[PDB]
Amino acid sequence: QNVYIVSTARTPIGSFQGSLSSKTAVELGAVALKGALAKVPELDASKDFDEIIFGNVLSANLGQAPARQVALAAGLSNHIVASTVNKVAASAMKAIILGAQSIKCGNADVVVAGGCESMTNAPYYMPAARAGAKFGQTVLVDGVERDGLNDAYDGLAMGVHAEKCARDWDITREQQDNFAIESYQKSQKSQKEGKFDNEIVPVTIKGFRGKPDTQVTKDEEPARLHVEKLRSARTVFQKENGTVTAANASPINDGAAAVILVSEKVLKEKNLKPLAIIKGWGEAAHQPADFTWAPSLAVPKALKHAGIEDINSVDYFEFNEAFSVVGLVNTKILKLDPSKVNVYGGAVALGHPLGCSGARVVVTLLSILQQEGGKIGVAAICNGGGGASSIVIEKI
Amino acid sequence: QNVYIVSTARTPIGSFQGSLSSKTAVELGAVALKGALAKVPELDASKDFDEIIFGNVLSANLGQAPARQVALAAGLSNHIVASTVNKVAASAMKAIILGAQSIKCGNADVVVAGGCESMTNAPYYMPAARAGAKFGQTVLVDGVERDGLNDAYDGLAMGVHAEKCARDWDITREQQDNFAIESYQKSQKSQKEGKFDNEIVPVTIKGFRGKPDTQVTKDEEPARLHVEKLRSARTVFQKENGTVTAANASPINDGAAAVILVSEKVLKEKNLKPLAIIKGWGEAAHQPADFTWAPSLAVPKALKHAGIEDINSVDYFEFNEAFSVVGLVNTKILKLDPSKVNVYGGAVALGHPLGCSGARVVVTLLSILQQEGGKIGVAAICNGGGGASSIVIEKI
Amino acid sequence: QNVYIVSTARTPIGSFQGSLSSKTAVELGAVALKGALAKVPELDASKDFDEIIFGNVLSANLGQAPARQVALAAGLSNHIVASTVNKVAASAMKAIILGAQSIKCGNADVVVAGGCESMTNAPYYMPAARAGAKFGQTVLVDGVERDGLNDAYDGLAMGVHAEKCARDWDITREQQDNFAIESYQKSQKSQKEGKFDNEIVPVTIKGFRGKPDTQVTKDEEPARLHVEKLRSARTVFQKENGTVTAANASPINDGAAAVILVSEKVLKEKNLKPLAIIKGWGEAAHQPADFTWAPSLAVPKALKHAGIEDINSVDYFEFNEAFSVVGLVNTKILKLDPSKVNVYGGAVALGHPLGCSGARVVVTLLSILQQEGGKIGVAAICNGGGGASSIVIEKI
Amino acid sequence: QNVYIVSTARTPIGSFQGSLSSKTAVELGAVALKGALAKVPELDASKDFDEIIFGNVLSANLGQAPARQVALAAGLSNHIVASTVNKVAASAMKAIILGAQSIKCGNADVVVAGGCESMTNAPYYMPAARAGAKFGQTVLVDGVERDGLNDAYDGLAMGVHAEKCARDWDITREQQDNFAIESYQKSQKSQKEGKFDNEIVPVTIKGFRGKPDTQVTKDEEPARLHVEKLRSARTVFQKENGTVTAANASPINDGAAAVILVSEKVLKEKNLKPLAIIKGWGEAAHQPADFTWAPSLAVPKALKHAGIEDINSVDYFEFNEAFSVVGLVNTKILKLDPSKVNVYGGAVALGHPLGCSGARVVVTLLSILQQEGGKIGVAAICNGGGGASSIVIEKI
Repeated sequence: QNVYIVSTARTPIGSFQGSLSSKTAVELGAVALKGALAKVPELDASKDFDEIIFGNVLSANLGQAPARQVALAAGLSNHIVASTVNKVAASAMKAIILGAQSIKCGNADVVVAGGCESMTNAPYYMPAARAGAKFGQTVLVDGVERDGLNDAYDGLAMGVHAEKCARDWDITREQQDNFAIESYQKSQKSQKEGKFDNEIVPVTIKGFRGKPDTQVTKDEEPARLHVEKLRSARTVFQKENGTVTAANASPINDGAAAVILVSEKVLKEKNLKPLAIIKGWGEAAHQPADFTWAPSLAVPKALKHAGIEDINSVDYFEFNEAFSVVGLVNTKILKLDPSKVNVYGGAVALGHPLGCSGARVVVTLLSILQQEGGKIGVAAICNGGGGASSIVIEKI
Repeated sequence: QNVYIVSTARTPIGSFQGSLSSKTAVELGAVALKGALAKVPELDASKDFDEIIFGNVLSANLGQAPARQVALAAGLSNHIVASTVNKVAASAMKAIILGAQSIKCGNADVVVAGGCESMTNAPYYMPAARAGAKFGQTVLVDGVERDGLNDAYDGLAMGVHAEKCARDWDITREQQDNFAIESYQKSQKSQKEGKFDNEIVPVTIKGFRGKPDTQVTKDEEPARLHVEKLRSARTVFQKENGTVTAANASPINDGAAAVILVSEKVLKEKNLKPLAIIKGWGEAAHQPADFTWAPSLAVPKALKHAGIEDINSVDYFEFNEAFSVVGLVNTKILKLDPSKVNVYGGAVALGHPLGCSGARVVVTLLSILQQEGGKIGVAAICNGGGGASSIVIEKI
Repeated sequence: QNVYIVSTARTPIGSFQGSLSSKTAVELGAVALKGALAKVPELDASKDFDEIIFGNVLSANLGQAPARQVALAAGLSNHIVASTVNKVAASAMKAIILGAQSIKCGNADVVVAGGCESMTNAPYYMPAARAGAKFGQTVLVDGVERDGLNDAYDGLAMGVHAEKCARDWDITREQQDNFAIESYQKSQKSQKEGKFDNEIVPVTIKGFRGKPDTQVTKDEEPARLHVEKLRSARTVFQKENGTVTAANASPINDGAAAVILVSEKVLKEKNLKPLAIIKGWGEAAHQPADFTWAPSLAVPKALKHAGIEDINSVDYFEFNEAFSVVGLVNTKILKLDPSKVNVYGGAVALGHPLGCSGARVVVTLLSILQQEGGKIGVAAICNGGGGASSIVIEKI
Repeated sequence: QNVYIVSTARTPIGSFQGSLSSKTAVELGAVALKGALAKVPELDASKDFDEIIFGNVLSANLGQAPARQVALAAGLSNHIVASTVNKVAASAMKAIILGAQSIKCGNADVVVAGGCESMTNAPYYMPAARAGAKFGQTVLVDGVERDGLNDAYDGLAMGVHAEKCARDWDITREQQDNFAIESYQKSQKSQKEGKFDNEIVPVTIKGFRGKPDTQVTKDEEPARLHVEKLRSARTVFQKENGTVTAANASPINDGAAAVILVSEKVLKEKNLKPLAIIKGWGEAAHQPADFTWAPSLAVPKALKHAGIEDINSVDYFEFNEAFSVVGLVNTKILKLDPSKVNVYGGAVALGHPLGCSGARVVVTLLSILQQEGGKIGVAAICNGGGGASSIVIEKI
């Protein structure tokens, strides 16, 4: 059975310890979901939503069942079936895939998919607290690092594996900086031309002691571009002869995104306007250290599953820019036209809230197909552990 | 398409700070999965396993992508597609459901489902660590409590909501103690008669400083039964006129379980012997505080989805005994014969590792159908947030 | 027999998390001591210094032997006998007393006394860390509160006991506010007129990432006076019919002070200029909750020890203003002329680094005797636990 | 002028996380002090006690003013002048010295001196807690190490500097082990023969959950001697060609000791029996790394102050055995008869509660003079930072 997207929304993406600091991951998820629900008042929040599957990586200190909290906070009925999924950066795309599968199987007719992350408010852990440290120093671990940014097998940061990708595929410092700059320039242009306006819903920030309430309305990172400081930035993952910098890597970020999926049956009954159809998807994996070019494996699977014979049939691509090297390497391997890829800018400039980005790219991709006259789009996102997820959608 | 179970295995269930203390959640998951894989050497670990979906509630300090770690640790090929799912106590049953859906959709032919939990090794969190405490005392939160055992909406322990269930449905202290005692007695009898032998795989514990290696071979909790101490135990969630005790509630535990799912295509090609077919499933939810009797909502949905018209057609039931009141209340609402329910004992006596139990009940249910001459079995498990999942299987 | 002050110095007093936040208590002690040493080059740092006794309350994470570290960091020869003393707020005054005793007994001829405190860099403690928290929430204790500001017997803040003083002795909110305003205005005059110029030595703050170093030269708190906000400030220790506020209580602060004492023999042999003679001292205590007016017991003991028959003979008094009510109550009980008391301002306006203040008031008192033409001075300081220390000096 | 010891007492010395783990440093201090008080009922606890000076190294989480708390918990009148002193291991000996000085100056007539330490209940610190860790891993510091056992200047354990002593002074592994064995065997004889019976007062341990209270009556460490395991013990401070082990170094310990000092006037007026007179004292210091043999500088200073021309006049010596190498090196340098040194055993076998030991050795020394028929005794103790304190007593 066909699976349609009828609504999408996302919060603006906040910087680490930035504009969305006062909000939890669940709260941000609620904002995005309320934004999406408001677009489809045909669907009754009190009755028509069968299931929620929501992405989140850093669940520590969020409380029981983050997807359940998001749904209830958004005003959805408590009869909703809820579950939270973690595929690191792929989490929210996996939520969409799983939601699509549920509709295809006839277990649900209306599914909420998406993801949320507050990397700001992910806590520190004390492993030795329960049993005791006994004697000598002990460590407080940054959860962002342990469960989000470091490889589980060698303990190294994803950025170190980005440096591996640079060596393996011959991608230079200067190539990565150029990609980064363009990502920022495209993101800034898109902001100025209102390209994100339909997809973003603002976050209300409560006023502090006589201060008025404010709205966070735009992504925080794009305005931070400083070309000269970017081009001379220190390499943070490898000191000597490095290529990856804080400027050309994606930042640490807070955000959420929501997508509403329905079956053909509901689309009819409810007189909903379909925005796009999920044509298919593909997921692949290989060596954990090679996660950066895993999307190159996933995309052909997605295309085959979608019944797309020629990759040139695809009008636009979204490759989540976990690093500038990720954007470059997959375009290179697949021999794609760069002008069709991340045309509004990507994660290097927009930000990368891990649990959100898998859906965020789909949301932005749909906006691109809608606003730039595209029919077929592909979204792919790599993930820590050596994997990637990819999805094909077609605008209606 | 039909989805078959071809292999199941579980670790023994360890007590809090007990027999499995030296093992992480991932390590326990690897043990269960290796046990299951060994039973089906027809399936090549290096090639035939398309996807893993694995349950886990307390992911803090486990490292990136717990399901990915479990798969790789078990010797599965790194081309496997992996994701981790959290539906609190329902996590591992949800993993099975999602895996079944993936096979039905044709995205995968061989899926590993299951779950793992180390509640012993779940860490403490320091929410104030990142931004600073500034002045005055601050709190270190027990992750087991915050993300596992406390309701996200009112902050109260699940045991407090168990007391609510007792009031609402008129279930007494004495009724709950009787259920608990029987659960222990049945579990002990089952251990003595070797009823768990086919499903349990042992955990090797490394020797400490000249000590030899040991095996953890049986569930730790059943031997702790002391009827007199149970019947006079203090009520821990409500001091005065209480009903729920540490003895009649499920304990905090460590464990894992794995189930291998295949399509009809693979079953044929590989000449695999099918153990059971997944007939259907059902999930429901309502008020978070009413999670205890949510299985009573889920089971009828499961039966309908399975095409089962008469509930008396079901030979055995597994209702996860998160509390003794949970075992009682759902049997009562559904007007079931208690003699068909949790016949080998349940979580009150066996233990309740949250991320594992959803699959653990399915594994045990299959053993019951196999060993006691049953055809149709139902497994259901409640979860924090107000939900429940249920599954119908049929022995082949 | 006779004990002479030959040199004094103090750092500026920094605000909590303020201008001196980059320095440890030991570093501040070294600054003050180096300042004192530089004023008496007739005393050879490599030969002549027999002993150091140095006050400090919050010694956690300062490393072995704070007084020893201060002496060695200031360039004193490591043959010096070192010890650190804690009498809470009276610590640095007790250090002067003990140093004078050491000289009078003939055990030392040259003694460094004083004290230091960094309340900013006092750490949090985890009491359950060593043995383990086991299960459930555990508390991180703010060392400033546990060991500095809270009574050991009832656990209540010193400010709660300041309210008891206000009630017991009929000292109103308006009286305390008027006292605080006057303390700030005197402090502001002192800064404008350079009254602290001879006693204060600056602290160098290291520039970060290539930026130039800066100098902290004056006390941070006096400029913060806002009369209208002070008079409408919240009563922080008692909600209902309170009198004590953050504005009329002393703040939390960082700083250090040093005083160099010599015997009669050394004064002559080294041709030193005596600044003052320590005429005597007195210490007293009573109920812990009544610490606020313990100085009124200590001062008469000090006068007796100093052979001063009439309290009207004293030209100037320093009563450490732990709270405005402390300044008021001791003036009231001892029937003193307020124009003789804390004439350059006091701790309400200047700051109260616990381990420093007992010598800080002696430093300021001597400046007053020198610059205002006084002969006999009395310094007194209350301390948590129910005590006070007092000293009588005579300018030469 | 003359200062007399009229009473002494000590707690048993408990092992790290051992027999006294349920007590705070303050509680242990109170036990010791109560024991001392009970031996001199001619001194009225409600009237006669002018001052307490009490040693303690690790004051974190003890609450305001440890010495004050000890005096009040022991039932002394709250008019007492209280202060806490830290000279690391020499703390409690410095307290005796300062108390004697206070009496000699005529400021006090009756002084409590001594010290207490609970190294078990010294807490962990979180230095980044107040201001925040921001990003990445942060360390919880063991207070025992940071403020007790590690040098402030190089951060190295005292045991590393003990290896420097062994190398500098040609003191072998075998010599240190033989010394340790002898210390244990002397301690075991002392326990068998009741040599500590008069000085030790027991500690009551509260029974948990209805169980009866128990009594800690003897030092915990002496019974642990295992000669064969000691001689093959690992060198813990230096891996290659090491000499210092956990067995031949002093342990980490909990305990307290109290000594009551009086003036000549009080001795006569209250018809008190003098036990000993404090003949004199000496303190010295040099390079921090050379603290081990600082007692050999302090002792000659003490003898000079005491008017003792010939060191052969001393009947018995207590050199605190921080390490076996400390006992050996000071005996070697001062050319003493080993049969006069630590004749009941020393800290290697008895334990080394840092803040207690400086008075503990004086307590034991007096017992030795009394029970073995000695007249003149010398106690000496080294301390981290490069110093030592020494005292000369004469039995009356």
